[PDB]
Amino acid sequence: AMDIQPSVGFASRGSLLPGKVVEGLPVMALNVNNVDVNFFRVKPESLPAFISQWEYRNSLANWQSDKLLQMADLVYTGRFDLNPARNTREKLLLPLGDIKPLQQAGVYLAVMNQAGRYDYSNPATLFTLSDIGVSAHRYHNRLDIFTQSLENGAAQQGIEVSLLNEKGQTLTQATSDAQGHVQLENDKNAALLLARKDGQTTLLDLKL
Repeated sequence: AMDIQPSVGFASRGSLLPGKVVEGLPVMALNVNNVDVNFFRVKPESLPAFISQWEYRNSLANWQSDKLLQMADLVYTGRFDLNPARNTREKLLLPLGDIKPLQQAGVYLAVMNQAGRYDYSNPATLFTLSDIGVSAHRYHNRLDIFTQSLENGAAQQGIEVSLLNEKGQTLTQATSDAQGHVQLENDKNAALLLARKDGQTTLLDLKL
């Protein structure tokens, strides 16, 4: 790979940890002056099936498919001007603050339209907009979970935490208490947590 090939892609293929619109969406650009991107919101009712499928398909760059996309709704399409320095790879942030649908909580997919002679490294990425922070650790025969507000870090009560296997099947569920705690059994097939409250949703990969 000694040739200077024009290339563009998301800096990463996706992360379940919530972020904010103000953070932007990072792209790696080398001698590319634009990126055409479709944004989708994953349908809440299909989220366990989507995230389960995103987990065993994210092994490669082009993890998007028509079957995966039917579990989401297109919310915005736009062309973003990029001006990286000649022959220098740059990390550029796509601004998200003026895309009205991203004012809403959700699990979003961003997919680049791969038209032209450009090389596409990571054409799809996943990002979550949510105020729910979920963290967990095994402790003997239990899985100890903490649910909080990401704005101020405070423990939050009443957050429904569902334990999912790698297939997206719900193994069990419980709601956080006054101290932001959920204690579940340690299941052989525990793979994901899905935490929900008042339209906010955050997932956690227990295998990471």
